[PDB]
Amino acid sequence: EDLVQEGILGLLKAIKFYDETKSSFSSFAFLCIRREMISAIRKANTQKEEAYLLKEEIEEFKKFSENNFSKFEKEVLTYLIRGYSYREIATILSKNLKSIDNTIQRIRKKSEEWIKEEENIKR
Repeated sequence: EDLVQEGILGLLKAIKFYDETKSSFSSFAFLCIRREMISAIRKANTQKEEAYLLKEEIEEFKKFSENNFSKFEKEVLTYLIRGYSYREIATILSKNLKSIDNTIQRIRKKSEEWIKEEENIKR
């Protein structure tokens, strides 16, 4: 529940900032997602209006994904945003690597299209 917001943010960052030439998307997502999780643990560790736009974008994504992903895409997303690697996700779901990689990739493209469409609204 808690770190889930951070995971999603990490992923949205992954998607917005991906360099095709620098690496595979799966590993870039894994990187961004764990940086966000760790950031939020580090922050909560030293502790022990830009945010409203972000919180809303995270919430819009949760709904977009709930309402538009396949069951398979949702199963993958669940582990992706909790910082599991595509290899670990294959093991978890008893699916092969290629199949997970392609799913993460569909999550990316479908999310991309959603972001561009959300940024274009002028009713």
